[PDB]
Amino acid sequence: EALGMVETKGLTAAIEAADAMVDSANVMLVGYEKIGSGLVTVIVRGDVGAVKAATDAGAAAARNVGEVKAVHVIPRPHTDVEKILP
Amino acid sequence: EALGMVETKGLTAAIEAADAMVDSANVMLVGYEKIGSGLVTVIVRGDVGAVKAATDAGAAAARNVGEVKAVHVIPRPHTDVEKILP
Amino acid sequence: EALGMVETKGLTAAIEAADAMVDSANVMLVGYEKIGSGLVTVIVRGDVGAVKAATDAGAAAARNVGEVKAVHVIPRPHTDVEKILP
Amino acid sequence: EALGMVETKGLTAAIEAADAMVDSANVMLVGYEKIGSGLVTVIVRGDVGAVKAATDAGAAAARNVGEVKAVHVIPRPHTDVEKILP
Amino acid sequence: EALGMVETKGLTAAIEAADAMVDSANVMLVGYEKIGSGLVTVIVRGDVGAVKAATDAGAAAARNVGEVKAVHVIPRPHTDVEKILP
Amino acid sequence: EALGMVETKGLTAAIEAADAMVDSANVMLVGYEKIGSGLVTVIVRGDVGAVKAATDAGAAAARNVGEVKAVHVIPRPHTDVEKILP
Repeated sequence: EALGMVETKGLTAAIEAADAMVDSANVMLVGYEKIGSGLVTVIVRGDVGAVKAATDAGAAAARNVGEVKAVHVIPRPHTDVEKILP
Repeated sequence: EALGMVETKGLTAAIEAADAMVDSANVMLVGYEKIGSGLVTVIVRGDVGAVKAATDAGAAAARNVGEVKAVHVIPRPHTDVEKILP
Repeated sequence: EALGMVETKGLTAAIEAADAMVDSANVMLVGYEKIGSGLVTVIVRGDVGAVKAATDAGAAAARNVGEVKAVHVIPRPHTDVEKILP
Repeated sequence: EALGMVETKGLTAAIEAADAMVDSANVMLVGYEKIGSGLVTVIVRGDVGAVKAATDAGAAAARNVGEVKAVHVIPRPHTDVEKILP
Repeated sequence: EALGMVETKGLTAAIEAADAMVDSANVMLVGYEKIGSGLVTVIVRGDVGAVKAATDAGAAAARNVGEVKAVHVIPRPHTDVEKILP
Repeated sequence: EALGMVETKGLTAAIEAADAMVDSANVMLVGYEKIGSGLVTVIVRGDVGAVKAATDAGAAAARNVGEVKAVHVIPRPHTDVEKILP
């Protein structure tokens, strides 16, 4: 099941993008990851359609609050990637 | 209950925002987070009114001391958001 | 009791603040906190008069060494803020 | 065996690179390394042909998400270097 | 018990400063501290005259190799400052 | 014995420096250090000639992959300096 990622500079922008991503026809919040330098990545999992819609809504929400750095969907992620997710 | 956040660049400004918010209204200080690049977010919970007054006061007190980067209120935060809060 | 904070760019200016502050007066050096972007916050506790004199003395001294980003005293922080302080 | 590294600005680009790499060939995902200013290095091991396939796949995928900082393959790292690798 | 500090951006410049300061009557190398962001402070202890000379020589040598951010001596450090040294 | 360091901005350029260094001369790779802001130091030990050959070769290989921030040799490091090396 697909993975939506929204990365911001700023935690308030990340919390808002998360809030905005989980209403959703089945996407749950996995968590966020800090890599230092003010950069926060929020990660959701769900079916590709709601995930695509959810990550778009996250980026638009976060953009109101802060700086959005990356927006991305991985529709069919490999098993091995799991081991690098929060 | 509602969620409030004030994100500052600087820890001194954040501690002032925190102290100003809890004296301004019936909110509870949930905690603060650091994400690097000098970014510190303080987070409060309470009803939507008290969180709105608390953030405005916390922003205003922080601005007297340091840089405020974001002020935001989530009036009805989704259950999944509990996951990623201090 | 009272809270004093001198925030500097770089560790050398923070060591200088700390030394000036604990020399100053009857106050306890708690330590310092890193928040990224080279910022270091020095934290002391003591009676309000000493913490006032000490943060004055710390800021003055740090300024001779490098950049002082913030200086603040909170005479009587709220109990919930105490929970989040270093 | 060979060593493959793709280095990106940000975690969202690094996760894309990582997914693309393990998906594209018979390589083992080691993990990733944070080094500050937002830079993340993804590291993979496998035979030289697959590592060349995977680092190519990884870097082209990541360019669509964010900035790629380095792309490199070491067919046969020295023993002393094996010692210091993730 | 005087304290010499040289703060560099970059570890090579710091190692070079350390090696140039200790060649010196009695000044001993205390250690170095990283605060993130590329910033390293080298700290020496010894008598005031030899520490002033050591830190001037260390800053000169470090500037040959990298960027020097602060240079400072505290002639008579308070005993509580030891708490925040590496 | 002599001391060689190459400091890169980027982990990928540092691994390349380390590999090129030990394939260049009779050096031991002591290890690498991270200090934030993308800066990685690779350190080698050996007689002065080899350490000079190695750092030149490590620098030259890293530059084909990323930025080199510093290249330095200490031919006769003070014994005090061994305490701060990895």
